[PDB]
Order: sequence, then C-alpha cells, then structure tokens
Amino acid sequence: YIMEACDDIAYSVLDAEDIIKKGFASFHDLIDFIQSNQFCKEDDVAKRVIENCKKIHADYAQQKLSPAELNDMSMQMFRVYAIAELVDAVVIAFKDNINEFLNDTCEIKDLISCSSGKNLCQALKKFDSSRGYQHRSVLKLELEGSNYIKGLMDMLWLGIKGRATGDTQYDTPFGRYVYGRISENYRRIFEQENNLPACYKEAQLLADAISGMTDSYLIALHDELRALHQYECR
Amino acid sequence: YIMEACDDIAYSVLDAEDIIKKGFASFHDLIDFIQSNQFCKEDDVAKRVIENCKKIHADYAQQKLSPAELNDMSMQMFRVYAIAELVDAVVIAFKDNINEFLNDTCEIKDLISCSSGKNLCQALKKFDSSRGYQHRSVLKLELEGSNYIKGLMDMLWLGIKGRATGDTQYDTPFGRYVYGRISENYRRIFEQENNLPACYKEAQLLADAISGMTDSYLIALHDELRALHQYECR
Amino acid sequence: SMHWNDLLNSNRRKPKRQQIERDYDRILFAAPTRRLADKTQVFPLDKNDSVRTRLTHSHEVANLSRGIGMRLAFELEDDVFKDVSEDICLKRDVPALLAAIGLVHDMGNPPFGHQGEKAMSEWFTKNLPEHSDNYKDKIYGDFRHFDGNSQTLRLVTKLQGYGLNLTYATLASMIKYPRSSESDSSLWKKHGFFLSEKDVVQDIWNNTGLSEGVRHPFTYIMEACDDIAYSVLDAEDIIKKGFASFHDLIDFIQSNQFCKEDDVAKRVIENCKKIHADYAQQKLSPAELNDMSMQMFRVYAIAELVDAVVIAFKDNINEFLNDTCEIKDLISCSSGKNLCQALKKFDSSRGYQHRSVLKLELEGSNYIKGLMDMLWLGIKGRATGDTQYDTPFGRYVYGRISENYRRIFEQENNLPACYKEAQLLADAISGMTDSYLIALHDELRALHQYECR
Ligand SMILES: [Mg+2]
Ligand SMILES: [Mg+2]
Ligand SMILES: [Mg+2]
Repeated sequence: YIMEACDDIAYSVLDAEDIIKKGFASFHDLIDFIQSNQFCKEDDVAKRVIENCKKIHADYAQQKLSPAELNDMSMQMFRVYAIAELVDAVVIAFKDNINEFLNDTCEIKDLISCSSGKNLCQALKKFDSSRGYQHRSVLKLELEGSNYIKGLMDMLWLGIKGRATGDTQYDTPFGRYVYGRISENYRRIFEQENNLPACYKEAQLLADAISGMTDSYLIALHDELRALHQYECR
Repeated sequence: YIMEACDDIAYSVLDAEDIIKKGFASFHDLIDFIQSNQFCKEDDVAKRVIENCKKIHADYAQQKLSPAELNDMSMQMFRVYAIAELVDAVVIAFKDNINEFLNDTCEIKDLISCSSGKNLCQALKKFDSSRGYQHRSVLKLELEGSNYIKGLMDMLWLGIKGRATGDTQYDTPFGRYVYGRISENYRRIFEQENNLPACYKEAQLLADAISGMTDSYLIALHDELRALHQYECR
Repeated sequence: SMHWNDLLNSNRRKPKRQQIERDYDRILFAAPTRRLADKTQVFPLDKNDSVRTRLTHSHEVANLSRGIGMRLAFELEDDVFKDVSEDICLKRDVPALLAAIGLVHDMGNPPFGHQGEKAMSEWFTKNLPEHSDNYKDKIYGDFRHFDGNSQTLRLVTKLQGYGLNLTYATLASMIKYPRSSESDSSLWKKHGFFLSEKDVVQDIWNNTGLSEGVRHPFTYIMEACDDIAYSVLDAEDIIKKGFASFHDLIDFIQSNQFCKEDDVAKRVIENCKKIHADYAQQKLSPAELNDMSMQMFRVYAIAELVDAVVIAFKDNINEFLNDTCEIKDLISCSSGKNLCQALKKFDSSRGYQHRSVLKLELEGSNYIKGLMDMLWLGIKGRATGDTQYDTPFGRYVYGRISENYRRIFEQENNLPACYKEAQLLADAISGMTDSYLIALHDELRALHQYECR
C-alpha cells in the first residue's frame, strides 16, 4: 500500500512538473485547475498548498526572471509543498489503518483514497490527463509505440508460434532468425519442462521478449526485421 | 506624425499579441510586465487597460478553455483595449498640438511622446524587445537573413561594380549572369544618363535589387549564385 | 582537532525528516541530476548496452557511501563518533549525508567523460594564454586546469545567492580539494573551487571548523567509494561489452606484480574461481557465463574493498579529525589498495584504450573545442568592453546560452571581466549533455558558414 501510494504521488506530482517544464501549461494554469476543481474547493490540504504557493509566487515574481524560469521556480516550490503534504497524509492514513492492514480481512483499496490528500491527488491526475496525457507529442508517441510493438510482435510470432505445440510453420529462415534474435535467457526458459501449456509457453516467450526491450532497441529491431521480412511477407 | 504613431502602436501591440500567440510568453506575463514597469506605475492609461483586462480575464477563466485558448482570448481583449486607448490618446495629442504641427518651426519628434499613452507604448516595446525580439527563433532568423543578404550582395557586387565607372572587372560570365538576373526595371534606371555619380549609380542599383526581393526569392537567388560561383570564387 | 558537531552542521547557508535527509531529497529531484543520465561516463551510450552513465555511476557511488554510513552509524558509532551532541541523530544523518555527497559528486562534470575536462582545459590553455597580460594571474588556472568538482560546487551554491540550499555539512563534504588555484600547497595538486566561490567556501569553513588544506572526513569516504565504483564497475562494463573475458581479468589480477601475495586479491580470486567452476556446469552461452562470473566478482570485490575502506577509515579516524592530516586517499591506507590499483590498470589497458572509447574521446574533443570556439566568438569582450561580439552570429550564440548562466555573468561583482567571460563559457559548456552539445555544435556550424570566411 505504501509503495502504491508513493507511485501515485510520484505520477501525479512529477507528471504535472514535467508538463509545466515542457511548456504544455503554466504554473498559474495548474493553480487555477486545482482551485476550480470541484472536490478541491473545500479540501483542506489543497487549499493549504494553494495558499502557500500563492505566497511564494508573490515573492518569486519580484526578481527578474524569464517566464519559463518563474514557471520552473514556482513549479519546484509547488512540487515540494505538494509532495510533503501528500506524504504526510499517506503516513497518517497508514498509521491510522495499520490494524486493518495487518488483518487478513482487509478491504482498503489504496492508501491515497483513505487519506486526506485524495482530493489533491485526484485533481493532479485530472490535470495531468487533460494537459499532458492528451498532448500532441504524447499521443504521437503512443501511436508510434503501438505501431512498433504490434509490428514487432507479429514478426516475432512468425518465428515463435508452433515451436512448443509441435507445428513446423516456424521452421523458415525468417523464423529461425527472429528466434535467434530473442535474448538467450528467455529462450532457455522457453525450452524447459514444466506443466505450462505449449501455447502458454510461446505466448510467455513473446511477452518476455517484448517487455524487456527499450524504446530504441525495439525500434531498431522492428526496422531490421521489417527490412528482412520483405520476401516472406509477399 | 499620425502615420508614424499608428505604425508604433501596431508594432508594440501586435508584436505583443504575436509573442503571446507563439507561446513565448503568457498574458499574465504581459500583465505583470506592464504592472511592474517603472513608468507604467501610476499611469492612467496603463492602469485603465490593466484593470479592464484583469476583469475580462477573470470572467473568461470560468469558461473551460485550453491554456492557449484562454491566452488567445485574453490577449485579443487586451489588444482591443490597448489599441483603443492608444488611438484615442494619439487623436487627442494631434488635436491639441495641431497649431504647432501647422507651423514651420515644429519641434515635435513624435505624436506618441506628446500623448497620454506614451508610457504604455514604451512598456509594450520593452516587453517585445525582452520576450519577442531577443527570442532564439528571431535571433536565428536575423542571423540567417544577414548571412543571405551579405552573401548575395557580394555576389551581385561582383557583377555590378565598374559598370558605370568604366572599369571592366564585371565583364565575366558570372558577372554578366548576375547582372542579367537583376530586375529589368532597375537595370533600365541604372543605365539612364543623369547627374548621379557612377559609384552612386552602382550602389543604388545594388540597393534597389536587394530591397525589392522577398525572403524566399532572396534565399533561392543566393543558393543559385552560390552554386554557380564555385569556379570563379577560387 | 575537529569536532563532529561542526562537521555535521545541519544549518543551511541561506539565512532564516532531518535537514541532511532533505539535502539528498533535493539533490535527487534537481534537474542536473536528471541531465546526468545523458552524459557519458566512460563508454559511448548504445541502444542495447547497459553501460554506466553519469547518473547510474552517481547512484552506485551514493549507494556505496550510504552503506558505509550505515556501517559507521549502526556498528562503529563508539569507535568513530565520540563526543557528539545527543541532538544529532547519527543513524539518520551520516548515511543520508554520505548518500547525498555521493549522488552529487559528478553533477558539474562536462560531457564526453574525462576527455570533456581535458578538452576544456586544452581549449582554455590555448585561448587564454598564460603569457598574455590579460591572463597571467593564477585565477585563470581555474579554467586552464578546469575541474569538475569546482563546477559542481558552483552549481550547488550559485545556481537557481544560493542554489539547492544544502546544509553546511554537505557543502563541506563536497569540497574534494580544500584549496584554490591561487593557493599553492603540496598536499593537493588540484583546486577544489573557483575564485567566484572563494567567499562561499570561506563561509563553509567558518561553519564547519575546517580550513584551507583541511578536508572533511567524509570526503575521503566519498572519494574511496568513487574509486571503488570506477575500478570495479568499469571492469564489469569491459567484460559485458565483450572487450575482455572474465578469465582475462582473473589472469590480469593473478599476474599483477602487487596483487601477488596480497590477501584481499587472493581471497577474491579464490572465491571467484570456485564460483566460476560451479557455474561452468550449467549450460550457458559464453556471454552468459562471463556475465554471471563478472557479477559474482563484482559482488566479492565490492564487499572486500568496502570492508577495507571501512577498516582504514575507522583506524585513521583520529588523524582525519586532526587539522594536520597528511592522508591523501582512503584506499592507499587500506588493505584493498593493491586490488584497486590492479583493477584500474586492467581498465586502462582493456577499456580506456579500446578503439571505441578512443573514438568517443576524439569526437568529444572535436565537438567541445569547436563549440567553445563558436561560443567564444559571441562571449569574448562582453564584459571587458570591446565590441567584437556585437554581430548577428555573436548575438545568436549568446542567446543560445542558458538564461541562468547569462544572468550570473551580467551580475556586478568583483570578478575580473575576462574571468567572468571565461566562467560564462565554462558554465555553458559544462552543463550540456553529449547529444545537446552535438546538436548545438551542428547548428552553430551550419549558421557560421558566412562569418567564418
Ligand atoms: Mg511507477
Ligand atoms: Mg511599419
Ligand atoms: Mg565518480
């Protein structure tokens, strides 16, 4: 629960910080979004954070700073205040509900929801979704990643499917090459004796191969396999 | 005087609007810059514009708009208010000083400085210089333009110099080509017989040729001549 | 002697959990810390290799230092920390302090590895001549012998009058060489801070009971952890990249003159040989067997070197707390000095002189020197008064410099104008990553064609 709460706090706060840093929004935009949020108008934590950030921004504007520099300063101060408040709320919630957590019949979903900082975290997630997750760059990245991943999975499935079920459709030069391109440990685990069904083993091999790849490595492998697949595809 | 005042008003206000539109600064940045300006403090026109824009921005913030859309709407309203105020101030200054303008001993240098909107115009010009004119994109455009213009002027001077003084360094295939690429009307005016000194005529031919070109045409001609100047350069 | 109350001063320089833990938290979230991920450590950044970057190396050094701090505060508190106020919580401060100073030790280093510093120094030596009357003072040595530690201190102290507002203990610990370019001492052959930070460091020394030539005790630990990480992890990267095999490293250590009849080296060699013999039975690819053997060797060697460093620090704690300390490094006083020297020699022979690393260094030197020339075209004369910089190219390259560096350059202080211009150039170059530096160099080179001739 603590790890999940920290993950949610990191998402909500640093995604907003990155949104402001990239220029997709301003610090005043974030403050207005939090203030106008339905559940944060009366939320004590959100109001305290907003008031502290307003007080700090009242002083940061005096010094000669570029709009980007002022935005970064205010964003850093907001990050500090919001992270402190959310962490304190999460710790308080964990301490209060420790007996429930230590019991097997525990129905708590997440630590944020039972904490006093749930409204601020929800508002931050909404802001991140509206301003950052639907931006042109993020949407283009998601589309490119989907295309690359699905194409690479197709070309790898051409060489993975049938290896364990007994079929022979993989026994082609392209299939042999794409099998040899998979990391050796994944193949070693794939060629083992266990109760896993053969189709499950093939799917797990593909999932292990895809999951362990970085963006650059996945793109390079996809491009190379697409170049080499021209004859067999046609 | 009226034309110059209108030119200055357009420069300041519309360059600020373009800065806001391109995302180099926000509407709040402009409002803070005007408010924090030393001269725009306790200035009636500046205060009036600031208060009107603040009220309109407060009204606009309720409507659910993207930060770019809110900035655009606020900047449009600011443009309307500022242009109206500056135009009214210019009209009042021109009407009050009409007798001096009709006198041969007029000492007025500009209409804006004699109006009540001089402080706002100065602040807007400073804002444009700080945020727009010194932006990296504008600096890169200026550097590229300087490079292109100076290179093209060198290559054209290679074919222009001496055509009127008598010295025949221009009579080369490259010189003849670059002379033929100049607009026919400018060449006709250059070849006319008058009392202008020959060096002045050549310099005026070059100035007329360079001034009449657009950006894309100048770049294309510069690239063409640079490609064709390779042998004669060395 | 020196008291731990002053050395662990949790007061912050800016006039007004634990403060020292907050220091590590602030350092982790700093933008240059994230920028460290794009700076090469030794080897070039490939698309598949997991070679160390500056960020990964910094995190590894921080982890080693934090482990040392846990050992010091939880097991050797009586032997190390004597006469410490009950207000100071050692178990929360010492590990956090060591981790923070380990994570920040390479923040200000230029890109392209050690060749970055070397290229900056060579360019400054050439373009800031020592014979020229404009550059004769030892202060310009700050750039002729440019060091990443001084830039790191400058970043943490004068980049945001205060930057991250680190505690006095942290700032005192980050001063690797407690001397300036002007001050000449046989104890340290490198300067640890710039002239512009002379007032800051003097403040730090005032709040920590330190002085010129006197080094904070935890700086020895941080330097030892840095050396251990360098040697062991560079050897691991060499093995991983395929430039050498695990057996090659074992033979090199065994055939090393000093590592013969050395207890730590022999212990590590025997443990690794037994583990390799056990591993060889399992059917693994040669790369996989090399990786497993090198991982076990890394574990054993890091454990042995860390234990030796801890023992050396505990034994020499009284000398470290004395103002007349003559210790140059913690490794040389430990039992693992021979193993560290052999590992460094192995890395130099097989990794640092590999053709890929040499090509990376040459490319970095070319890029850095070209970009420094093009930036100097727009920087020189801005503070002295001469207006050769007022050209469209000069204005553009000045505008491409980070706004904070320009703001610091335009501030009025007692620094000489030439020093201010050189420091602006150094700050601009040091803060760039490899890819950003290459992109800016290509852009300026494309835009410099007309003004070049
Ligand atoms: Mg996560
Ligand atoms: Mg005009
Ligand atoms: Mg290091």
